[PDB]
Amino acid sequence: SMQDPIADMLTRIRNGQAANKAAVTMPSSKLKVAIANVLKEEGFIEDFKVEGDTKPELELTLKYFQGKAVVESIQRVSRPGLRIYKRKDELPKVMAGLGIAVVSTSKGVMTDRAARQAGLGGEIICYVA
Amino acid sequence: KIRTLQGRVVSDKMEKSIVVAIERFVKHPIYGKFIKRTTKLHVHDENNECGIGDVVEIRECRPLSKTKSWTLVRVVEKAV
Amino acid sequence: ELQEKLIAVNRVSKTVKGGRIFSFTALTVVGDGNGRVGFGYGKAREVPAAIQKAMEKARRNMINVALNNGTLQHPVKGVHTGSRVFMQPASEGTGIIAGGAMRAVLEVAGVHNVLAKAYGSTNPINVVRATIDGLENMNSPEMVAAKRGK
Amino acid sequence: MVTIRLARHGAKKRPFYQVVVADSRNARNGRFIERVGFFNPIASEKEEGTRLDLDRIAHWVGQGATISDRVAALIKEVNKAA
Amino acid sequence: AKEKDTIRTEGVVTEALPNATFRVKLDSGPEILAYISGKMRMHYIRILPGDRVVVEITPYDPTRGRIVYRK
Amino acid sequence: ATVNQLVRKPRARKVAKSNVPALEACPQKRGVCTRVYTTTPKKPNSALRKVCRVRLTNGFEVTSYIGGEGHNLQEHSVILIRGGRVKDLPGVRYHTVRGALDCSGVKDRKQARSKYGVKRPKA
Amino acid sequence: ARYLGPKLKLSRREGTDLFLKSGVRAIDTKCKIEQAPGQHGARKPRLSDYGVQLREKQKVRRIYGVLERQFRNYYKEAARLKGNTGENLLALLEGRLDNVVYRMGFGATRAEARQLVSHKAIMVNGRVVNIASYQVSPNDVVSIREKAKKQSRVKAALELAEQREKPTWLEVDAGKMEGTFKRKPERSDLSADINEHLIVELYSK
RNA sequence: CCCGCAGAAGAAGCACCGGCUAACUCCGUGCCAGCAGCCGCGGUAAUACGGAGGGUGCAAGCGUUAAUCGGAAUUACUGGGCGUAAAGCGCACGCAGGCGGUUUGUUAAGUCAGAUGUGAAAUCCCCGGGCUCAACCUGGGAACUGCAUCUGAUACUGGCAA
RNA sequence: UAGCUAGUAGGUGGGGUAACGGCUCACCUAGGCGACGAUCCCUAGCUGGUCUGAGAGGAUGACCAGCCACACUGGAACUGA
Repeated sequence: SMQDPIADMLTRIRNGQAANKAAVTMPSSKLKVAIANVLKEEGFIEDFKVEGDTKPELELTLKYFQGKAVVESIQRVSRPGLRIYKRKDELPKVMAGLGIAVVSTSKGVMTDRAARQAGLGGEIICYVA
Repeated sequence: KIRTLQGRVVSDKMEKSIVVAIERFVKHPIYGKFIKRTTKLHVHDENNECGIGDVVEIRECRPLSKTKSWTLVRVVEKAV
Repeated sequence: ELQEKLIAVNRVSKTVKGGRIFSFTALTVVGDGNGRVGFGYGKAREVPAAIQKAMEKARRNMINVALNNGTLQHPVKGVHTGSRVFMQPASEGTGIIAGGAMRAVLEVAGVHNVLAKAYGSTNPINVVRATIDGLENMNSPEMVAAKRGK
Repeated sequence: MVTIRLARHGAKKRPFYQVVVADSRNARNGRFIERVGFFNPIASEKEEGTRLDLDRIAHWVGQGATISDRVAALIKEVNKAA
Repeated sequence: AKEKDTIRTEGVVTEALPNATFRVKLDSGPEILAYISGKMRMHYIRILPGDRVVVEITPYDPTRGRIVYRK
Repeated sequence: ATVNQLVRKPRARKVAKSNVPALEACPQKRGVCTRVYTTTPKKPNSALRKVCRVRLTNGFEVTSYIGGEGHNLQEHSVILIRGGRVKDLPGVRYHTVRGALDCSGVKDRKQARSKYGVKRPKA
Repeated sequence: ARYLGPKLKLSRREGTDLFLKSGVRAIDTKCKIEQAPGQHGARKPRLSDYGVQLREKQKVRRIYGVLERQFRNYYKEAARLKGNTGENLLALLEGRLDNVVYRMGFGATRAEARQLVSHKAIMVNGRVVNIASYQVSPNDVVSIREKAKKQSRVKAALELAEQREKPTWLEVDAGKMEGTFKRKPERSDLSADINEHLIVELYSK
């Protein structure tokens, strides 16, 4: 059995962008939507959508710059077997600010840029290149 | 206010004597894993009324005999 | 005109029925000091012929690389074969601190300060192209602005 | 017992004293409670060179500390005003 | 630079060991271990016991000869 | 390797043994010696090269190269013994210091007198 | 301390003049530039990438007349300071006392300038200063004292001093044997001979 | 510490120069003598040995040796591998241990925020000051990546309930 | 080096110490510690630090300063804050 659906969601993104597909599906949850909202805020994905009731199903519309994918890469930085926490001072920056991280703070799911402006830290999830 | 800890018995019982294993969480500094540390303490009690496997609040006191320098205060849901 | 130079020359034998016979393999890098980086790997029966044939091939195979002040836009990694090349921009002052083979390919692009180090294999032929792949993928604020947001 | 006294950390043939609160048993260079000033006898033409926080020294005198004869002289030198 | 204090004298080859090493009995001296010289190896020449060869000996170690001259 | 495994059993550095049993954080040692041979090298080279069996003062018997052109050394003689392998010979990891204790310097040597133990020519 | 050897050999080895002699005349005949010193210097060098770095270290060091250990101390100070290290290097070298005496033109040569500061002719802000390596400040007057005033040594120097192009960071004065150091050199003020990233690069490995 | 006197007078050596690695020819010896950190040189024209001339590096030091770290991502947390190169137990079930779908409530342990106490001084670091300058000495600040207690936040993980 | 512990583990009472205490005694109960490495062996004074390293780390604890231990070998007490 799979042990992280979040790294699964990131894997479905980089496989979809590489294969040049439009719609990518997975079973929905709150943090999956909240991460996809950060992706649409920064601009990487086109749109999120959810459809269902007994099993809600998140449908992520991917995005293409040209024939080239918008997302360069995406990696799971904190992982189930090894948890990484970043304090307010220690908040990292992805590729000299050109990328973003995803960070779960006390005040919710932010970027590293938004968490520096908010003035608090927490568990970093992934580096969006 | 006093400082205090919470642990669980998981131990045999003797005359006015109970041991309390206190589990805690520490980040392991070389590899960054969060690892469960076990702090076992001998404890003084109110006429050994506690069970086994339940969760007990605990606090420091004078030595009452070898290593028995803690005393219990309150118990959540005694025995099972 | 553009800046041209050579990295190294290496002798190679075919080895045939009548005995050994020795070719010469050169490796060359060119650049305009404003990106426009290009390289050429050539070979010949004698040495002064080999570097000319390499520099001829160096004119085409020419790639455009982002540059600001005297350095790279952001930290970049690149790999080719066994050779792993890391680098960071290290803005203002500083000078160039960089590996063998790497230093020639790095300089002709037009950086004047930069940090770089070769992991893995340091064989010149695979240290080259690992570099060009790292320089080619490199982004800019303009490039990200084109595909998303501000 | 506590004593206010001059300890020498400066270079050879150029003493730079550190006036300091310490117990009497401990060696001159040794263990101490707190620093309170400095005294440069070699000095230079600059204004700074004798310094002592009087709120600290009057506190330690209030706790009963006694004063070494040089520090006693330097206190009655600097006073409120010299 | 080299000094000419090494001594050359004859002997009969008693027995061939491994490694192109030979047990040579001198005329005056004892039986000494002698290795073949470079020149014989260079011109692909091999030798055999019972034959009488010139054998260079050093004063430093008198147990090690050197087979200088041909069969 | 897996991170739980590295918590369980950590990484372990190599022992990093020295080339010289003379050791003891010492650059120089002393010995009384016995025998001076002139042994052949390995077959890619040829020569007869001057080698000595040094009994060290710490009780170790070792073998040692004699550099320079000839020497006075024989029998019971006290020499100084520094490190350094000679790979062309078998197992020699040491060198005798010329111009020290009982050892002669190299007479009529003119260059590189830091080695070979030779005070400067004056005329 | 000091090089002490033949001056022209260093200029001939480096292949560009280092101004070490150069009093009465900038003579071509003596120098024999780009022919190299010694027997086999006639041949083309075909120099290495390590060697062009090592040559440039010697080229800069031989101008100011420094030794490697003292020169290393300037590199360590120039490195810890904010901004470009090569520029902060050349600033500390130009900030030497024996160098300012050459710039003001009180001495004919850098060796004669070091001789005059060693021989206690030179005073800075009314202190006498023995040490050649001494670091001059902004706002520093400098002057010759009475014993060394109006000798054949200074008098011949002040004549040949007029030929020079004249520094931009100091006031020359010198109508009464003094000078004033106004402000720091910067990269534009100082010469274009030095390759500044290159000399710094060699210490990196 | 300062002044005076005399006169270039009293004061430069050491390693290295085949490639790596900055810096070359001749003579002697002839796989001998010997050099060699590594790959290697020398068997009659040795840029590698010995000597001389020339050259290069560094300086009252220079070189060798021993000792430690670096280069070494060559024990790889950051930062490595395991088809054929060293490397997946012969295979399976399983306790201790690691990790865990999805929804809500709650707790605030982990975690994150703030404050206080403490983190000796010397050191290290920065800005200044004083010894002819520097080394050295020294003023103040920052640093001391830490830990404990208290007050907050509740996204995430853990505890607890459905 | 995988089992090790009888004052060993706990209680009551007596004695003892400046004072808590199996500290030391009598009696009673049968526990204690143990793979988050007990016990045993080898080796080692520890730390603020030094040295190296881009950092993480590694090696190391001379000098300076804090603390402990030892004073020919082995054992004990007196005097005294």
